[PDB]
Amino acid sequence: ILTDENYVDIAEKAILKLERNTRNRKNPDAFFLTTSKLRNLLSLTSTLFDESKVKEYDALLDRIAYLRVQFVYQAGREIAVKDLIEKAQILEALKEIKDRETLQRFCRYMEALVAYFKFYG
Amino acid sequence: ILTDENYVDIAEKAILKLERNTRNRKNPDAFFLTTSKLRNLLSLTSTLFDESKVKEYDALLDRIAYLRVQFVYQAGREIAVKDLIEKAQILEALKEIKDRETLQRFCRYMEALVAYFKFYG
Amino acid sequence: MTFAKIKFSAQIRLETGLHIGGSDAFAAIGAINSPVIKDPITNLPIIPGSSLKGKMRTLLAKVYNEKVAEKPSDDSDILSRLFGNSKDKRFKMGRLIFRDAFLSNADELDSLGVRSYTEVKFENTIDRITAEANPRQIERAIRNSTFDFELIYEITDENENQVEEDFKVIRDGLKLLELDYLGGSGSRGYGKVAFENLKATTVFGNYDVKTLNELLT
Amino acid sequence: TFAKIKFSAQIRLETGLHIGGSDAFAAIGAINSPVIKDPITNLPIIPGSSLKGKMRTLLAKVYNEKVAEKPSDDSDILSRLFGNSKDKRFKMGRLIFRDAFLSNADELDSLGVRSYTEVKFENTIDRITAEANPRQIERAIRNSTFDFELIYEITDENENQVEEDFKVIRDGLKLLELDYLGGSGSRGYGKVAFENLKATTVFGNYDVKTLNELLTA
Amino acid sequence: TLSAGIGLFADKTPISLMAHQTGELEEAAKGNEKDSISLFSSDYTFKFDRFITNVYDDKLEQIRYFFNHQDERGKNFIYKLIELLRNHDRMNMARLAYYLTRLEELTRETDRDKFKTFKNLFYSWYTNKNDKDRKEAELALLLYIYEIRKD
RNA sequence: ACGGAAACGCUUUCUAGCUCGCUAUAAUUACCCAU
Repeated sequence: ILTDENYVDIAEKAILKLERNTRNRKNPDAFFLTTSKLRNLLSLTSTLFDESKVKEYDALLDRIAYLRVQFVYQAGREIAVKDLIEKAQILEALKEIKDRETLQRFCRYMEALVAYFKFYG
Repeated sequence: ILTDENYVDIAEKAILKLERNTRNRKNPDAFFLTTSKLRNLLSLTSTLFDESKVKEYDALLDRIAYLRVQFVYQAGREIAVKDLIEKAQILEALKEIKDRETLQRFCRYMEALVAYFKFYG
Repeated sequence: MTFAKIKFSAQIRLETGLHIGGSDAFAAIGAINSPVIKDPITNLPIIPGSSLKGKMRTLLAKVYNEKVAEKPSDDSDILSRLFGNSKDKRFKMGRLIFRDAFLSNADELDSLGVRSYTEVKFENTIDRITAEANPRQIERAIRNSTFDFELIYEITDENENQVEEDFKVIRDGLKLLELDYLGGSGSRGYGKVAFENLKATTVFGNYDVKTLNELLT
Repeated sequence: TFAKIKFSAQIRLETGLHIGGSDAFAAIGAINSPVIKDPITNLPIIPGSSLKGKMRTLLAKVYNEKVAEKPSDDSDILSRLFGNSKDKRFKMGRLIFRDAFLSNADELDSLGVRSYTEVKFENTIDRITAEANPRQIERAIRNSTFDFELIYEITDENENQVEEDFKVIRDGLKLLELDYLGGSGSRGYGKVAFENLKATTVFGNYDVKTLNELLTA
Repeated sequence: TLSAGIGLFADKTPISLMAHQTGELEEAAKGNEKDSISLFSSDYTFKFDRFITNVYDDKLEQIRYFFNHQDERGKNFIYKLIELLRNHDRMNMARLAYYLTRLEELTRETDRDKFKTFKNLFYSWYTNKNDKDRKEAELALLLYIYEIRKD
């Protein structure tokens, strides 16, 4: 669950809980999750955040249900993405996405994940 | 039947109902359905999902009727595919595929089946 | 009774869909980096009248000045009595009134192959010596959007015989816009405005446009 | 004296070009790297930005001594036609690259065509251990002919050069045939031909009789 | 102590509009704690002792020290810092953390550690709880971008 | 027989100039299975 107050510090604490590359101490603290892998998940959400500002919710919810396909498929393979969606509660946040304000909150919640990934990188 | 809201959690509950390899407990919980077998069914649907975005429905419905050939032929042999199309209501979903929105829904419904197969594997 | 006021109705059915830039705010973290200007209550693309005035003036400025005007006030007396001038106490309250163009065919773009009225174009640059990339996401309106365009001209009693000279200028301003672009990155596409269904009607009485709509062929 | 010069060349492919975008909600086991389409007709298009980005960056090794680090450092024969934002007098210089959409919609048909964009499966093979990594990218098909619509813009500054500024256009229409018009370029992908060029005067009564015959060599 | 009110006007504005709109702008400085400057508007009412040691000499020198000892940044970077300083959502804390880290990647690596001492010091005063140093740097960027504007 | 009366916050102004969705990438690997 994430509200309009806490959808950022949940996303900050999520990135800090991503377990680093403790192996191979040359250039340490790198994440198993990589940048271009995470942007694939953002490009999904950062085209619904645009269309939610223009369209209504009911003419848009077909692409919203396909996020639950994509966030599982991108995490079902290449296990470092599964490390994200279990720690950052992505699949639980898609359970509560019933309105445009929450659609614009989760699509903005993903942008906080990309922000602190780039900051703590 | 599957609508724009429920075409994913039906597909999630379908994969969980696939009976595992309860025999041969070394590396357990493997499915009788395999990955490269399922991708043969997806490559059928994930080339109509491309052409539906470009072409109309009426100049495309010849390949749609041949899905009912393929999903029966691929399941008439090698019975683990028949375990899929009876549990995941594939042949019932092809009865209601009268429009581009439903064509893009079933072809997207198959992608949720491949997603949770890879995730629960 | 030599005060009339006429309107040029038109239809801006464009090609190479246009990017009249709008809110240059600090955008989202992976979203559209430069949106277009929109109606608030419908979120549809508009073409504002100010983007139609300065664009059609500078095209007409290159034809009717006879010297390079370093200011819009330094335009000649045929531009300043249409688009208005602030340094003249005689050419204020300029003759032309340009209104913002809105989507006419919002229903005709519906039931066709497009869904959203704006498409986002992905446009990286390439660094010259190191060949890096820097991806742009410039929103622009879709191809065959048609915009209702209206062009209020005000026949003041000081107009005299200039009414027919202005229509040689406005039609030529509508003919340069069919050659140059309209707003945004025009040397990379984004222009190609076609003005169709050009006709003049008198929204205020006592003027006859019977011998004028042939000029808008 | 003001004039506009249009160049109606025809961009005909030989190897299918891939001017990409990104359909963000693509599919699994489908095209995960599409081409940019027309948003209504869903025909593949060539933008003017991919043309202008390949005209300049191939004429920046030929008509540019003291090779440029940035596009602002182009040595003022290239900046005169391609624009230069870091200059007092070269901003928006004299060329407009309109988008080349599609011409042969029904000449590709009656050759046997299912879709106007083919799909190519491509497989990054890992050298060690022979791992496979497939990808599916779209291409505009082989005999697709596009509508090149470059527009030149003559001011009173152009004097003697006018004609000097077409050999750089003619070579930009020639240095690109030796290269790829965008694409996943190294392998095929836009070995393209610029057929039957034709310059015409669309404004201002300028003669192009001596101008056409230097575009046929 | 004393308390000042400064009002920035154009030329040929009337002095009755000048002396009143700064006369009722020190009244906003007589109500802060009575020991306060107020600059150009009814907000920016900094404590005066805090205005010099934490805006006019602390931050405005370090903003001047950066952009007069580098080459590739400019007014576009300053303007997007002001816009992120005016709004300040909780989302704009993270959105600014991306925007400053993205520009380390873009510099020429002979200025990256110089910019890194700027953004570790800029993002320090942006994310706080006292809400004090934020509007100070919102003001310190105004007086820097005022003094560098060409005609 | 109102510190009143008459008075358009208004005229002029293109969100514009520069910018390649690019870079690397054999649809391939393995040799059996059923009775």
